[PDB]
Amino acid sequence: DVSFRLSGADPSSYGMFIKDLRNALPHTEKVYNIPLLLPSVSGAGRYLLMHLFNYDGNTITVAVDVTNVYIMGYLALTTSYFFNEPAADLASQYVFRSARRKITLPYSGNYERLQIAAGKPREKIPIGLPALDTAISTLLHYDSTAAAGALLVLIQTTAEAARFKYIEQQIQERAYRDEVPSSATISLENSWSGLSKQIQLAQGNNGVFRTPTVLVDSKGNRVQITNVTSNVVTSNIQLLLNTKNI
Ligand SMILES: O=c1ccn([C@@H]2O[C@H](COP(=O)(O)OP(=O)(O)O)[C@@H](O)[C@H]2O)c(=O)[nH]1
Ligand SMILES: *[C@@H]1O[C@H](CO)[C@@H](O)[C@H](O)[C@H]1NC(C)=O
Repeated sequence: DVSFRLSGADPSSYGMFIKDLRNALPHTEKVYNIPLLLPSVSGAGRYLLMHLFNYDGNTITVAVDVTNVYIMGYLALTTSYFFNEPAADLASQYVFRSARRKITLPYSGNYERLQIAAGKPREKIPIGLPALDTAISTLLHYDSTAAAGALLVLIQTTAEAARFKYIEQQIQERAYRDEVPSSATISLENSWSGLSKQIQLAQGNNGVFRTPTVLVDSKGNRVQITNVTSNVVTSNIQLLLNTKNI
């Protein structure tokens, strides 16, 4: 398991958490020096538990699928909550079994459905360590509309930061003040599957992408990524979704 405490949190301790999170995801291979997530893992070993504590020391435990860094559900006090999708339903067979009751959330975990449930796109939802503190607090007490927004915050400040150093740094910049994600952040989140695939396809193609990936950079400019020499590949992305899962 990995842990993060918002009480006394700073960019350093958050950085240590994102490092622990990355290091808890198993891999047997690196592709262009980036860890390649496994095609599959059977049984309970598929799920990592993240223990998150809000500023007051209250805690939720979040279950993460280690093959794709997708959040499946979470435990708050004696109640478990899972996304309304088959992967989460499967996860509920292995994690938080000791919960007194299990609630299935009225949405799946993808961004489109969460944004619908939350009533806003995540372009308009501030993120940062204070927002994560809030998200944790919100998830302690069931409110499915509030939870959708909290989960958008949670996903981005955890999984997405694990996947991209740029996003980790974005959150570190928001250690004491929330701010909506940069469009570069949104772009990277939306492109993780695509990038993961093209980096793998580049292996037998002299480092060249079979299909270019379009991203928005830090200045808001739309750029094409065509090969593994790009800074997105050499410096930014930290985890690859296995093509077997794409
Ligand atoms: O369109 C999206 C938006 C978000 N996520 C991921 O959602 C995860 C948690 O959701 P879940 O795995 O339950 O949903 P699924 O993506 O399997 O539909 C996060 O780590 C995000 O990467 C996603 O897979 N697809
Ligand atoms: C590869 O990408 C780099 C970095 O963006 C770019 O400068 C170069 O033109 C590309 N080279 C090839 C062979 O595609």
